[PDB]
Amino acid sequence: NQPYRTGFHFQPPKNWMNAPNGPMIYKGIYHLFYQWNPKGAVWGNIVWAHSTSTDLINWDPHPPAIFPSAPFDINGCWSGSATILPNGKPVILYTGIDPKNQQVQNIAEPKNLSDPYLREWKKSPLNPLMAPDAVNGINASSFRDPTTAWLGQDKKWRVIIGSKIHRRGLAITYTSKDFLKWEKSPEPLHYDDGSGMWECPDFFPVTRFGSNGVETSSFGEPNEILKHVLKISLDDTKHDYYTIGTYDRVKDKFVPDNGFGTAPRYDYGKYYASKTFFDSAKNRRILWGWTNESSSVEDDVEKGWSGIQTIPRKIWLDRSGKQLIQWPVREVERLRTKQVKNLRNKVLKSGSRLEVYGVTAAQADVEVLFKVRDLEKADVIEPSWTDPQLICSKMNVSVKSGLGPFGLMVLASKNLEEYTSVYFRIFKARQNSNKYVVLMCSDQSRSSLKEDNDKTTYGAFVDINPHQPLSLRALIDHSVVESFGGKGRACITSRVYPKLAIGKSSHLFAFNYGYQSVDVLNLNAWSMNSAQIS
Ligand SMILES: *[C@@H]1O[C@H](CO)[C@@H](O[C@@H]2O[C@H](CO)[C@@H](O[C@@H]3O[C@H](CO[C@H]4O[C@H](CO)[C@@H](O)[C@H](O)[C@@H]4O[C@H]4O[C@H](CO)[C@@H](O)[C@H](O)[C@@H]4O)[C@@H](O)[C@H](O[C@H]4O[C@H](CO)[C@@H](O)[C@H](O)[C@@H]4O)[C@@H]3O)[C@H](O)[C@H]2NC(C)=O)[C@H](O)[C@H]1NC(C)=O
Ligand SMILES: *[C@@H]1O[C@H](CO)[C@@H](O[C@@H]2O[C@H](CO)[C@@H](O)[C@H](O)[C@H]2NC(C)=O)[C@H](O)[C@H]1NC(C)=O
Ligand SMILES: OC[C@H]1O[C@@](CO)(O[C@H]2O[C@H](CO)[C@@H](O)[C@H](O)[C@H]2O)[C@@H](O)[C@@H]1O
Ligand SMILES: *[C@@H]1O[C@H](CO)[C@@H](O)[C@H](O)[C@H]1NC(C)=O
Ligand SMILES: [Zn+2]
Ligand SMILES: [Zn+2]
Ligand SMILES: [Zn+2]
Ligand SMILES: [Zn+2]
Repeated sequence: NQPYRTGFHFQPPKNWMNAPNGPMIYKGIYHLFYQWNPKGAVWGNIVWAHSTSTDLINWDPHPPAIFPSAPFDINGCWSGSATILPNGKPVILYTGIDPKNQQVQNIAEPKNLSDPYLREWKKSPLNPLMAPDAVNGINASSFRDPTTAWLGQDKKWRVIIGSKIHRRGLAITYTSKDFLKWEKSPEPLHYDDGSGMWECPDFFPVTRFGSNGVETSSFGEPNEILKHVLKISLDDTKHDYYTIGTYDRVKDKFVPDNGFGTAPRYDYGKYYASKTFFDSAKNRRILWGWTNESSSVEDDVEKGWSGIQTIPRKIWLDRSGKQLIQWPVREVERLRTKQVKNLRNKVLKSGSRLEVYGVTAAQADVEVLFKVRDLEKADVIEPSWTDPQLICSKMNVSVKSGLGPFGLMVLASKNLEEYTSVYFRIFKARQNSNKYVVLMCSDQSRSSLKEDNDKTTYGAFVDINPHQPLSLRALIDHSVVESFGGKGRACITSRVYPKLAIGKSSHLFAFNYGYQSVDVLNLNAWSMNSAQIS
């Protein structure tokens, strides 16, 4: 039996999964490739497994598309991206491991451009198109994950590749006139000292005002204003960070509008190796993200699988322009049951809980609107409290604040032996203005009776005004919780493995352990139907 397998998240029928690869749309069909281990449930024998969808929620399997077959990828087929050439033709740039264990860059073309499921791919004999050597002096063990490519004003292709010199992470830029002969730019698009290896770089334009995505190559009209995003996966910290900034076409350099570190993450919990693509069908940019297991490696081997992708999110620039907003693709809403469980104008007094009934609690979508009564009852933040994760760590739900904790017990046992808390605290900011600080925590210290699991607590700040009602959403899916505070302004994914709170035996609460009572304006819980995934 498989109590931890998800009913509506992407995962292979079995075995190991990590980074999402080459996502794209071709002929109105969504593709996902992914790092897969056909043999075991740990990392190894890494191939590009392949699935397709018409809605990003339901996925049909297909045989691996890119696996070791030539000198340029004999030892493995690591991450990479698909670019759509201006004639509609899709191509994949990916890292291969050559016979000398060097990380080289390889191209793949589809074999039959009339196959709408793009089943089979052909690799040029001219690969590697891009390799470390003695001239360029690139570290051969640190030259991976090409991005989607963007065509410049000079009709010349750009692509970046994640790397590092010493402790210096950088994005090595390559330019091409024809997409077959790539020459290394003398200059990195960007670099940061003391960061370490830059994995899974991503680089895409985003609109200054609007929710709609931007074609990756689009130019910044004097009448339509664009900003650029650079996303990196830091091998050392194991997190994804982005920075908003201007792309100087002349220099070919990314300049983050400081400050901009102190850098934002897409997701403040378990989330890594993320990658975007342009959904040309609906003009949105979609973000894919890998959430690995928090269980022991011992358990992965026993259950026979490891790793899932989050629900893919629509991503756009917030009005302030200081951060990105994410929100689960609207298609996942189709999985909702018809009978919505609703609760209005309820009062959660100090130390109270309110069970949501009549919803499959291990497989649900839930949205709360909290409202605080009197902001002047908020504790002033301690001057030293600047790391949101450490704040949530020290003050568990048992520690009372003026305002908070209030939020949700999810994947909870009847008598709360096991529960995962996704909650808020409100503070008054340490400055002359009447600014407030909203804290969002994902607490999984008491999420499972088995101690073996990674019970690390996650935290994020939310840029919303608590004069307004506080918004919280949670997608609950057996062993994964995806929490969104402030309508997508703060995202936290976590992985919990309850011993008691399983399937029919799991419950859903809204709670409040603050000193002050808070109002639940509105709460909606939908049971979530299963998806058709390989
Ligand atoms: C794939 O999944 C892997 C497992 O899920 C994952 O690796 C795991 O990563 C997490 C972090 O995301 C590791 O977290 C554990 O947390 C403890 C340290 O926490 C301290 O700092 C935290 C903030 O970073 C706070 O939340 C805590 O309060 C705590 O704070 C104390 O210390 C700080 C600074 O030192 C100080 O400021 C405070 O005052 C506090 O005193 C540790 O206890 C854990 O150590 C454990 O793991 C190692 C394994 O090598 C072993 O020594 C033991 O098992 C030990 O229990 C740990 O750091 C977690 O450990 C990781 N697990 C493993 C097996 O590596 C991996 O990141 C995922 N991959 C991707 C790509 O997402
Ligand atoms: C090139 O990058 C590689 C990959 O990170 C470096 O190898 C690691 O760092 C040192 C080697 O001096 C060792 O402590 C580790 O064993 C290596 N990492 C692992 C576990 O694979 C290498 O140092 C870099 N080379 C140079 C000269 O920059
Ligand atoms: O599967 C390889 C693929 O994964 C990434 C990002 O998830 O790197 C992971 O795997 C590497 C190969 O062992 C590790 O060195 C690295 O620490 C880990 O994050 C990509 O960089 C790579 O293309
Ligand atoms: C590719 O095009 C279509 C795929 O649907 C198929 O009818 C045809 O046989 C394929 N072409 C060949 C010969 O590979
Ligand atoms: Zn289908
Ligand atoms: Zn920087
Ligand atoms: Zn960390
Ligand atoms: Zn006020």
